[PDB]
Amino acid sequence: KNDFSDIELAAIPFNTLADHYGERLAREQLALEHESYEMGEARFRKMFERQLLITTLLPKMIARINDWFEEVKAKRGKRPTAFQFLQEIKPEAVAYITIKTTLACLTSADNTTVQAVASAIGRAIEDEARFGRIRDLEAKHFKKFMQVVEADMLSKGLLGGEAWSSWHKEDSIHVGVRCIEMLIESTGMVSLHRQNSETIELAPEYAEAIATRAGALAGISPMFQPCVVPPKPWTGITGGGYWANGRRPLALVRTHSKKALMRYEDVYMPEVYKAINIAQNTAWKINKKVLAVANVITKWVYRKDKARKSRRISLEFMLEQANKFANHKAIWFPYNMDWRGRVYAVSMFNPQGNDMTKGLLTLAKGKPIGKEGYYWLKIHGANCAGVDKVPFPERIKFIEENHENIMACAKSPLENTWWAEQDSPFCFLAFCFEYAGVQHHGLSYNCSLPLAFDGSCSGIQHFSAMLRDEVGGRAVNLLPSETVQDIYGIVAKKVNEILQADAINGGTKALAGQWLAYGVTRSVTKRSVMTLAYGSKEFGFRQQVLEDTIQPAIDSGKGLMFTQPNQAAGYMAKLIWESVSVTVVAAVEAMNWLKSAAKLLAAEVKDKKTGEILRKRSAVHWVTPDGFPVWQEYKKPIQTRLNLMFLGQFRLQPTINTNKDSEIDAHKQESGIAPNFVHSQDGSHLRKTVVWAHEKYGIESFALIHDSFGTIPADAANLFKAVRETMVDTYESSDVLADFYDQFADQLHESQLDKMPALPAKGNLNLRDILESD
Amino acid sequence: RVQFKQRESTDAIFVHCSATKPSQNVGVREIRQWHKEQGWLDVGYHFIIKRDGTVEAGRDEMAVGSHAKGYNHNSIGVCLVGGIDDKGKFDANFTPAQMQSLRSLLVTLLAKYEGAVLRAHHEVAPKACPSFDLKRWWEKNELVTSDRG
Ligand SMILES: [Hg+2]
Ligand SMILES: [Hg+2]
Ligand SMILES: [Hg+2]
Ligand SMILES: [Hg+2]
Ligand SMILES: [Hg+2]
Repeated sequence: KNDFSDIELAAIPFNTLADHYGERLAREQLALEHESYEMGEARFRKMFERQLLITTLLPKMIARINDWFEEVKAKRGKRPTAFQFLQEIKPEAVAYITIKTTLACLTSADNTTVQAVASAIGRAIEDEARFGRIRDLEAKHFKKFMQVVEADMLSKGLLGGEAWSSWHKEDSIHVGVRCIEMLIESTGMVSLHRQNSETIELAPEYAEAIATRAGALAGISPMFQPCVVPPKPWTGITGGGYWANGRRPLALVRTHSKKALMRYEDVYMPEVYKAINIAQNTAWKINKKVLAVANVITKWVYRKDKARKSRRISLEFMLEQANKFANHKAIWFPYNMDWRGRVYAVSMFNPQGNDMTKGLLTLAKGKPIGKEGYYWLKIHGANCAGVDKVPFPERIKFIEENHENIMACAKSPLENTWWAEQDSPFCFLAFCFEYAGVQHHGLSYNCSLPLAFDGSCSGIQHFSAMLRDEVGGRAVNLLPSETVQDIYGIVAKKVNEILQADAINGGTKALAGQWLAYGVTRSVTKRSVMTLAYGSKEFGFRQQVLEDTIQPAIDSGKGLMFTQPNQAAGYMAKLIWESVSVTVVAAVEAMNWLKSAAKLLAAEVKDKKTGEILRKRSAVHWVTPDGFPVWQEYKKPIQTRLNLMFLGQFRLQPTINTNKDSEIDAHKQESGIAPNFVHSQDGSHLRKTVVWAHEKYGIESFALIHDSFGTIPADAANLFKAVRETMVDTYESSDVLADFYDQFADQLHESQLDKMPALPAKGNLNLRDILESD
Repeated sequence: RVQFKQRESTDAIFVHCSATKPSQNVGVREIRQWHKEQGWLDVGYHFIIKRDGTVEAGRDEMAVGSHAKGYNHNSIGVCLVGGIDDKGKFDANFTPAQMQSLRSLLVTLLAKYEGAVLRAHHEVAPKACPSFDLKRWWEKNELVTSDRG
């Protein structure tokens, strides 16, 4: 935890990347990594001169930062709260880290408050601050498909340090606010809106700039970028993925404080690092033909005008990146985790974004598709159009039935625009290309487009396995052998069937008219049937139904039949719930079981006996099968507003999010256990499956998009077997719900609280091995 | 169910002591609650001895614990239920049935870890755990209140 000098440190990373991938690249990686803090005089001069957005804001900014630097210094009696903070930081960085962060933050069509924007920039200046030297030196080391993963060979000076910032939140805010100010004065780039909040507006000048014209964001890249050499295998809890020792380490888990992050340190769990790391080695590359289109096409109310002004800066940020590595034979993405398990990819540009990003990317290493591949490629592209409800056989057809249309898209802009009319334009266009190339090189070509597949629901799946009910395990379409049919639709018939059945022919339980006059489709009994977690019992169906189908029909005058509102919704709920409580029995059973352990786990001792009988409202924790520990502890915030009138005029008095001295929030704590647990599962299934599909069937490239994963068509078929066999292996090797029982029981009061709910009874499911095609 | 790394070696065996009174028949369950509140995935001790005589097993014998700091990476910690007077300070009020338990456990551990040394937290800490002179109790079955030994 310092053992070697500020030089050996600035050595190892480079000297390992050199000995490893090769010397030209060892310098391309770090060079690139340092782009987060400072651009460079090199990259800048060959850019400025060569062209005798971004050579404008940078020059003017370094200025103000220098004028002001000594303006204060007039050696008069008052020093501002950000001066020693900014001072030993080279403004070269300051002005950059400020232009670089402020644009990144305007990406968020969600929050863009002086407080957010300011604190964002704040955190950075500090990273630089604390790593500005190891960096500056490491640079000097010089002038401004290999599988490089190793499992021990990392020099012991590459082992991640402190991921968390030390500065006080307030302070971080002042530093950021001054940079934000100096930004507005030297370059009228942004401006405050609704002054008394939103720093997100970009003057009408730079606005049109970024959107309108030819690629301005040239030298302004995201704080986090893709690698050009294999990431670094994780071990320990900080410093992974990236190499540069002259920077701020990443954290295994994205936590809400260094304290939370620190409780993983002593934890032993191999499969988690295996998983994360396997997922990290996957090689990628830009799909240039799709890029070629996107390059041109992208140039051709009040509440939805905000997203338009922000989805633009994000479009540009990610078309500047795709082009940037358009030629690299390959690229990598370091990965991270949630406090609940999920694996997220660190860089802004990644295979987990809108479909344009999804399309602009593709696996950089392929196998011969052959018969099967080419099949699943078809099934894939169907889902890509929208034909994903109907069954597979008639799913294939849609494609041959449109053969010459996909091909026609061999001149994408010339009046093909058909692809653009699909559910996901680029996530499809790419498909045609792939399709075409198969139809030109044959079933012999090493195709590599990642094929992803999503399931009707996962959770109603694991519970069916866990409990061992058929009827539902078979309803989902994935547990046992059957003919793929949607559950959402299944729950529909049962709703209607019941309506007519005994509502009409059996207060106002005669609503089987209001609905039957409007129509009950599978498009109304599905939003809730997938909300078996946060959205819960019939009560949760009411507000969703009432919020999704009824009210929005009255708005356009299509619900005249619904004289009485709420009561209509409430009626359907009873129907959705009774239909679910029969279709997928164990899922509902398993969810009450937890909704029940939830009351106990987060309660406060109920003895009023007054003696050695107390149990603080505290945290609740649990461990997934691969060993990953989940700690849930929702704290009520403790805060005190600030006061800032610094821009000459405009008084601002925002609320400092929190100060870290909190007391539990028993509400959330209880209502967050069931859902956070299920998400927790998805995480632990994925990880397990990825490890298993890399050993059992040796697959190398993995694509993970919002909990859907795929490989190259060649391998597509084996993932499935991998999935199917992991489920089986899990619920056969032990009784996980029995284990979770003990796990929770262990966190209660002697016996007082040992009023635990009985584990649901298991059903009869064909020999788990029945779960797989066999 | 959560697993912790393994100590690359066991060189000491510490005896600490809750600050509970003779009326509290607490155990691992209760001691773990404290700790969860102290912010930990599991109890920081390996064994704990109830006023009863019962030796309840805590973290896995061979696992980095959270008991004696700057020492957790290489030693076994044993918490003795009891060690605080009915409203006051340290008082070696451990049960004789609870001392025999500690006796046999200790011989076992010291035999199974050749070289391992028997210690006390108030021997490396400004605190009063286990609250009694150990070396006297060990070498002589004499149990005396103290903060030395
Ligand atoms: Hg931000
Ligand atoms: Hg797609
Ligand atoms: Hg291909
Ligand atoms: Hg779902
Ligand atoms: Hg003690």
